Amino acid sequence: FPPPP
Amino acid sequence: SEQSICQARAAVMVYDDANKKWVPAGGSTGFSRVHIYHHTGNNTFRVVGRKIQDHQVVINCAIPKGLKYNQATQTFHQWRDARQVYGLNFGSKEDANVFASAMMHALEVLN
Repeated sequence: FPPPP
Repeated sequence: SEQSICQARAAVMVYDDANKKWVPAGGSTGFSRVHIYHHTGNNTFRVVGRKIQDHQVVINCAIPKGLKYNQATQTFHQWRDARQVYGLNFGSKEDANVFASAMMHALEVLN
């Protein structure tokens, strides 16, 4: 998954 | 028909792969009231979110069996499908925890 905001 | 099993407040986001940034779902910035709906007859689930202010639908995605729900942080959760990565930036830790609980309940039914 991509990193959070 | 459609039964809501959870109601949480969160800003729905989608990941912009190219710019490596998260962007507001539906291009409408702000929080949404996000529900997990259980279609009793079909025994399927979906996440639906509408902006709290103008009620615009920003997300309407199915929750497939085997879905991997990631709780990146205490207030940001995400999941994906073949086309995009969805993210929920909850208004509070309480909103996040309850939504996570409902998701696990839906997955227990699906898995």
